[PDB]
Amino acid sequence: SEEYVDLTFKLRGAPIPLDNGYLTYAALSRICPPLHELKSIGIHPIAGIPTRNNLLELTAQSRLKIRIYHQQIPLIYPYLAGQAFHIGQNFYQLDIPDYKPLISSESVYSRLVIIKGFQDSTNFIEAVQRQMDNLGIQGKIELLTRQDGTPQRRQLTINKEGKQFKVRGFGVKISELNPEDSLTLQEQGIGGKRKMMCGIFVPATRSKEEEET
RNA sequence: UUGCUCAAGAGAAGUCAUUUAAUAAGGCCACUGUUAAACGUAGGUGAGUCGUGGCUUUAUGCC
Repeated sequence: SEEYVDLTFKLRGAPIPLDNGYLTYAALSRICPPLHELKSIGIHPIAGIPTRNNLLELTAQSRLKIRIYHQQIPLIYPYLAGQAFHIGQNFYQLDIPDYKPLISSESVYSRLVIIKGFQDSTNFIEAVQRQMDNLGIQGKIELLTRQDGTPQRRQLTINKEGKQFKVRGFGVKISELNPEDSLTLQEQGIGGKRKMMCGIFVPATRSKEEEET
């Protein structure tokens, strides 16, 4: 539980696209070299009130949250404490960070998970189950659905070099974990693209938040 | 030159021989340094798009 920490920063600035994974990751790596080589690090989605043009308006509860092992914080704290970064032509500022624990919950949820070479929902469930066994985890797999009930896919736009690649993923909800296995899931996660702002798992209330709108 | 003129109280000697201020005594018997306290201000919850390329052994990860 407390053996892993979620670094939270009060984030303020211009409104941000809702598929801003690579943008914020690249900006952070620009203002933090060691972030580009760490392994067990991941970033929580940035909350807020969205807009009509697929952009998110940052609010008071909007904050940049980073999942990290407690034995690697001193490699990231110098480059982010009070620091500011630019996403394109927009200015973003981070305050003094605060530490939040990894709490267990009965059910978990992930906004976007991607595993290479899996586009259909059924094989995605099978692959998430395979990674699920690889971690010694027990639970049941469900996919978050749209208003239509269709499983909801989310897309990440990595704008590497001149080109840009498309990676599509699903929202995965897993329940009945038992708190120890729940903590293992939130800390490991599924998908691997945790630096890419996808694989972090969260308690199940945010799943309802995303399913309402 | 003065009721004066001159004028030694002088020579010599143990204050000595001997003695316990001693014999006996509790400064004792009873006591909580106790009952209470953050190294600590604190500023809170909201999200949508469709089908994959450069590295890596399929898988799976990095961009």
